[PDB]
Amino acid sequence: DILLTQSPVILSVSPGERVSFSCRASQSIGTNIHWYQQRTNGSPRLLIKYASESISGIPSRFSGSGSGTDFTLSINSVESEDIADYYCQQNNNWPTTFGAGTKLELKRTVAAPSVFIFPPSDEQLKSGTASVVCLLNNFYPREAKVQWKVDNALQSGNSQESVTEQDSKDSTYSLSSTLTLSKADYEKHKVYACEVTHQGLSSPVTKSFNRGA
Amino acid sequence: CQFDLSTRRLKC
Amino acid sequence: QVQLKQSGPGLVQPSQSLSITCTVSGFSLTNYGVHWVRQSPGKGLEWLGVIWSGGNTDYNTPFTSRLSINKDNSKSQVFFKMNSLQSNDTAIYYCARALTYYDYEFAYWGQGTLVTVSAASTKGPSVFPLAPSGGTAALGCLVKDYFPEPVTVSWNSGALTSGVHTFPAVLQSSGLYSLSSVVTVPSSSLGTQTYICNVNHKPSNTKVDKRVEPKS
Ligand SMILES: *[C@@H]1O[C@H](CO)[C@@H](O)[C@H](O)[C@H]1NC(C)=O
Repeated sequence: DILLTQSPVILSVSPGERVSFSCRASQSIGTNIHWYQQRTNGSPRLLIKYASESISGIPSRFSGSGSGTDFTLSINSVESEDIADYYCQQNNNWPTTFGAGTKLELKRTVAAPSVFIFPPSDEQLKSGTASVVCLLNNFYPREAKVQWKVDNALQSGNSQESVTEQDSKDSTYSLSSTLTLSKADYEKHKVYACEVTHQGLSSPVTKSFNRGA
Repeated sequence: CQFDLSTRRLKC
Repeated sequence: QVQLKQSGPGLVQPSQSLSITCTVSGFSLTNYGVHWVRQSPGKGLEWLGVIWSGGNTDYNTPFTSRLSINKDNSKSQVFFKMNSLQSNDTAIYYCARALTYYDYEFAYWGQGTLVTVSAASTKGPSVFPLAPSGGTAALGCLVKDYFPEPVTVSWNSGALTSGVHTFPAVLQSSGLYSLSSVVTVPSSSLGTQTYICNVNHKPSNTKVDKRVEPKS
C-alpha cells in the first residue's frame, strides 16, 4: 500500500493569512491525490480532486498543487470556518489510502471566559448523586485552570473537564468542569466554589453558591 | 496524536 | 440532490456482526457504485470496499474474509455486513459515492455510523436541568449516565442554535458517558421564552425533552 505522510501535524495561523498543507507519498502517484475537510462532528468534505481540480460548491480560496510524491493543499486567505482537519487520499494504487491528517488551528485575540456555576438539580439529588457544573464560556486561548473548593477544602480527582473545539465563527473555546459527589457528601457541606484562572483575567474569578440558598 | 470518535477531530 | 443516509449508531458484542443500511436518493444504484470507508482511532481513514453498478464487489485486502456488501436497487439500499468484530473495530462507518461511476473521488458521504464494540449493556441517559440564576444568562442540560455514544442534543426543536455549546462526552469511571449542553440567552427572555433541550439517545431509543427554568 502507498503510505501518505501529512505534515505538519498541527498548523496554527491567523485569519487572512495564507496556509499550506503537505501530503507526501511513499512512491510516485502522479497527480492521483484527493483532499478532504473534516469539521467537528462532520463527515469528510471533498475539496480538491486530482491534485489541482476544483470541486463544485467549494470556495475558491481552496487550491492544490504538486505531482509525483510531494503535494500541497493551499488556502490563500484563511477564514474562521476553515477550522478543521485536512486529509489527503491517493488512488494511483489499489487500495486507495488516506494520510493521517493535519489540524488547522486559528489564532485570535485573547478573550477572558465568562464564568457560570450550576448547583445540582433537586431532580438529580433524588438519585443520590450530585453534579456541580462550572462553565467557562467563549475564551481564548485554550489553556485554563479550574480549581474546586468545598467549604474551603481543595477538591482533587473528583472533577472532569470537557472542552469544545474552536468555534467556527468567533474562534473561541468553551469549557465545562463537572464536580461529582455523593448526595451524602453534598448535603454535609455548604459553600461550593469554582475558581477560574486564565490569561485574559487579571485576577482569578470565583463563582460560588451556598447549598439551599 | 489521536483521532477522537466523539468529535471526529484530531485531538493532539 | 444526492444524499446517503445510514442506519442509526449502535453497539455490537465482541465477536458478533455489524450491519449497516445505506439508503440513497438523488441518483440510482444502477448508475453508481457505493463505497464503504471507516474512521478508527487505530487506523484513521480506511477504505473497506465497494459494490459497483452491476453488483460486483471489491473488498480491501484484510476484509475479504469478514466483509459482505449487497444491495437492493429498487429500494435504493446498500447493505454492509462485517463479521467477528473486535474492540479495535470500534469506528465511524461511512458509506460514500464518487463523482463519476468508476472512480474513487468521494464527493458524497453518509452522515457516518458510530459503532461501539463492547460487551456492556445499552443504557439510556437521565437528563437534568442546569438552571439559570450583564444581561446574559446561561442555562443547559446535564445528559448523564448513558452507553454507548452518541447522544444528540438540540434546543427548542432545532429553533435555537446561536450561543449553543454541546460539550464532548466524557467517560466516567462507571464506564458510562456524561455530557452537558449549554446555551446563553438574554436574561429578560427567561420570563417569556420556554427553553427545552431535545435529547436523543438512539442506541437505547431514549428521547427526552427537558424544560429548563430558573430555580425558585
Ligand atoms: C486490530 O487488531 C488486529 C490484531 O492485532 C490488527 O491486525 C489490526 O490491524 C487492528 N486493527 C485496527 C487497529 O483497526
